[PDB]
Amino acid sequence: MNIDLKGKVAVVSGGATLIGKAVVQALVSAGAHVAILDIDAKGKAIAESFNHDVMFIQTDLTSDAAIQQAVADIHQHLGEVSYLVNLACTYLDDGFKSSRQDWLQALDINLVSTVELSRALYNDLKKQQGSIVNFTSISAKVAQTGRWLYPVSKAAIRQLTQSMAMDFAADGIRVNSVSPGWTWSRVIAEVSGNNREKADSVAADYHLLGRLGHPEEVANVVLFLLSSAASFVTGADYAVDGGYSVMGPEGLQPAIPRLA
Amino acid sequence: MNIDLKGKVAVVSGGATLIGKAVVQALVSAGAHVAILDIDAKGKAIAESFNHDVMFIQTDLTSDAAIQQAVADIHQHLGEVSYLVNLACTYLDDGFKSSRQDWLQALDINLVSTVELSRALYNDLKKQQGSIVNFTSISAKVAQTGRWLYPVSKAAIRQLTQSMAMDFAADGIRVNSVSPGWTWSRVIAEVSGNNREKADSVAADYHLLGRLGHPEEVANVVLFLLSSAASFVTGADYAVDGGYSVMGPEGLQPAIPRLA
Amino acid sequence: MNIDLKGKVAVVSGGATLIGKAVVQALVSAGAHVAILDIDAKGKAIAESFNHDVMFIQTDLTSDAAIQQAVADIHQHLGEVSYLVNLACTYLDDGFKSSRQDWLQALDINLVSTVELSRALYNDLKKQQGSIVNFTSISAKVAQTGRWLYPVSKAAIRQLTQSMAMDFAADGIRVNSVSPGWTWSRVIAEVSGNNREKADSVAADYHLLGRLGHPEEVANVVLFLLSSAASFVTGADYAVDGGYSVMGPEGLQPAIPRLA
Amino acid sequence: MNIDLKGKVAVVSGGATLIGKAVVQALVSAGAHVAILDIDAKGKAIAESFNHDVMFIQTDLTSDAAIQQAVADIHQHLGEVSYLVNLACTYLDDGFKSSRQDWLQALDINLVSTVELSRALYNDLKKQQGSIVNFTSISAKVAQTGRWLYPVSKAAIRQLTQSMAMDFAADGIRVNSVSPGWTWSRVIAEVSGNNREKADSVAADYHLLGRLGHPEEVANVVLFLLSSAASFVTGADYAVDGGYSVMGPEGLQPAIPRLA
Repeated sequence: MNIDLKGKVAVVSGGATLIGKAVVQALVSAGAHVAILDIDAKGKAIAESFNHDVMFIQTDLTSDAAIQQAVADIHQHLGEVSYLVNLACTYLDDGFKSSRQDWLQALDINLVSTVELSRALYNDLKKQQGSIVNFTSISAKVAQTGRWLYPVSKAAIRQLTQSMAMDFAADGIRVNSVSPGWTWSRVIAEVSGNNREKADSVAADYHLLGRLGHPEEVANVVLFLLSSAASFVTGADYAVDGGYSVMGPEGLQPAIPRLA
Repeated sequence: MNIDLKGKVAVVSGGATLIGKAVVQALVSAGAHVAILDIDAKGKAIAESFNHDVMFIQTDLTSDAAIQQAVADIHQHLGEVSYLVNLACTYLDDGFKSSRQDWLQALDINLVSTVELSRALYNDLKKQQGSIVNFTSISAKVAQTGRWLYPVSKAAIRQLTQSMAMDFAADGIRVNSVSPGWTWSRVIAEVSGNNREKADSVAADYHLLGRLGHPEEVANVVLFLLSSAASFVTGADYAVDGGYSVMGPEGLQPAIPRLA
Repeated sequence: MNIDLKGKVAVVSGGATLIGKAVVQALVSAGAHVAILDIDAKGKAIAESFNHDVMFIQTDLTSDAAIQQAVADIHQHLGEVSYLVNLACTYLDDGFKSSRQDWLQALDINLVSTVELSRALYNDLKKQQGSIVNFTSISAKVAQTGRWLYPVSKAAIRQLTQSMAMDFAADGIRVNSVSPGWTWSRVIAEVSGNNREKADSVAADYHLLGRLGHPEEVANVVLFLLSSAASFVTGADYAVDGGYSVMGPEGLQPAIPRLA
Repeated sequence: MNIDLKGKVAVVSGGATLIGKAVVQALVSAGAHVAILDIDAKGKAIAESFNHDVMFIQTDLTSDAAIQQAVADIHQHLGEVSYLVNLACTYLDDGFKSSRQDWLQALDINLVSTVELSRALYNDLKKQQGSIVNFTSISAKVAQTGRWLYPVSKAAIRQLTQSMAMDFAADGIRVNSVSPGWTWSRVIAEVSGNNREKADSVAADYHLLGRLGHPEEVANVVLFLLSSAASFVTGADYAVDGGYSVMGPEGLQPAIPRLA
């Protein structure tokens, strides 16, 4: 996976997550400069890890003013933007117990802000004929007990990816979505006691490949879809879930014999 | 379609539309008492045509207080609710031009308010072990130029229908969705000049059956899903789109010959 | 579910299964005469159960001559056919171990014969402006370990339903598919020891409604789609699986806590 | 797209097509040795252009003996196979007019032969822990007037891809599918008069990106899925259709205005 994006500029929302850092590293390795927009402070450290190749801009994407200031800063330090990766999300989700206020907050962060960040960067993507990668999940294709806000948000992101693709094609912008499964996480790392083999064995029940996915494995699909190798891919959902979404409630274990 | 729902109480949000009127008539004909919730005053007239069997309650479903008051009125005049048909929606939609405020408004009306209305009625549906029908669209499965808010809202309703089904099954409540295509509507009647054969001529290009759907044809599917005949149907999306969703950009006309 | 199909004639392939008998009973109750086409001899008993309302014609649907003779017999004893329910299938399936010969046999029985039986009845369905119901499964939407021939066959039936819908619409014929989950079966009845409560508790892990489906519950959806209440439903897949298809490998039980 | 597959051996059925040629070139450029299996003699010329790195073996994949001999020749000249690209297909397709014999022939070539070729190569892919790429189409997700056999065959390939992924995961073999839209082809070049801009003008109505796809653009996705960058991708369908599959019968042009 030796793609060449020398001189290009990329924007990565929610770049403080392990997937976010893998996406940033993938872009830097390809020669691109990256601006990380996130509310989490840890992002700063990530940016410093790449010295002048990556810049961190703490941004509340629900604030239009914060987005305008972030794009101004990107223009001042890096230049015109070619790639946008919308990875920002909130895990505010208590199913039926979540309130109307929680619903609107989660939708604003997970969905509406993707529109506003794309809009603030649209003229750049138009001039550069760039590409956009949004993030769905296996949760956008299936129901999970007790989780409403994030699955519904991600299903909505899927449709938004299609509509953006259609209405952005005229300007030469490609828009796709990436649908991962269980990926090694900071949260999983802490609840598991930083024990990867056990977390993998738990995940084996829901992934044909028998483990959690690596952030790098997700980042590869992001970079492919951004690159010109995917020049005839727009509006598509690229699954990187180790086979999660081909299975139903029976999993990968026989079910008929239980009847006897 | 001669189902018996004698004595059962149904609530139909967005009941002032042609679809809503057809659903109300289908329910009354089946012996049910109906509460019409809508922000449109036309609903009043509709209810009056059915004398004491149908009630109208002008409701802004974005107001929690309005929902509590609507449920109180239903309790006073009709009683415990068995069926909920979430048909309320807004067509506030300017594609990419729609603002953040427009996004959150359309999501509040189309999606979050469905949750709040379901929550206010949940104890009724649990005691009665009733059923819920949400409304998706052909717009939740495909992209349409210049339309973002309503397609995305309906794509979100589809996932919400699945997650509602899962977390409500334990209480014996079924939840499904209905996906109609182009159906005869007030707006189409106004742009058509109240010319149905002309509008049918336009819609033939997008429906295998060569016309717009009738509101009653949609109401039939709604009624089936509410009834006990659908007693093993939960979390499903039932299309009533005259073949719209089986087609792609080629429509129903051959396309290869055009290359010669 | 009191539909009126007086005087109509229906053909039910594979009518010897419990689902088949439920579909036949549903049609008879609606006033229709039914011809059961099947290779299984038990069908004869089923037909006798309805005296002169149902006729049995032992038919090898892989034999074109047998199909022509069956349609001749239907015309001699019953008349012009209005409804066709393609329920015939084989469970010849050993996954990767199944041979090319097994593959072609299973595809011939499960798929190609549906085309030939529709073709032999096409002029009837055209004159009567009838409807067709094919049978998919939850197996057409997901992968199941060790089962290739039947899932692939059913996925192919799904696409065939769409293509038939498109190319039959001009003649006023509607074509849909029904997708059930685990339904109480003869095979399940024998391996379970005719113990329904235990089989239901096994199935609860894969159906939100916590049991196997009843054949009658599937038959209701078949009859709806055949009837004129579904007059704007063509090319659609109507799930009657108690919520099986809304779930993934996590089932309906929490999965995050296992990580701790 | 600078992947390193040095020393690895790939097999490409149906390699005489433009897609196949692009995939062969992509693999060779990545350092792989390629075996071209096809019934078309044009493949011979293709292989000769790459001297000793690419081999051509004229094969009727419906003949088990031919497959065994093709694997023997691959073993003699190149060695153990790591990658399999199932691209062989027939366009024998007359919709409803196609006979039972035509159905079984098209299914044998398009679908069952994929299984037999995978089975003959399975021990290789298991030892090498390789990957398989099947070919679906935009025709597996939608209905097209007058075309049954190929759309249904491809819909079946989609499910076969999922079931292969599941039952091959234990052996470390990934299996995915690629779904292209209208791609430049020999047949289009013949009906077009070798006029690419004209054919692009026709295809713009069915692809957001306003043209036919290039064979190389499809080959890029094939190569990504074969490579270790897709190491958490199994059982997925990767669309490379220029936005075809996000559209319905309305295409990318507004349709509501037509009603006025």
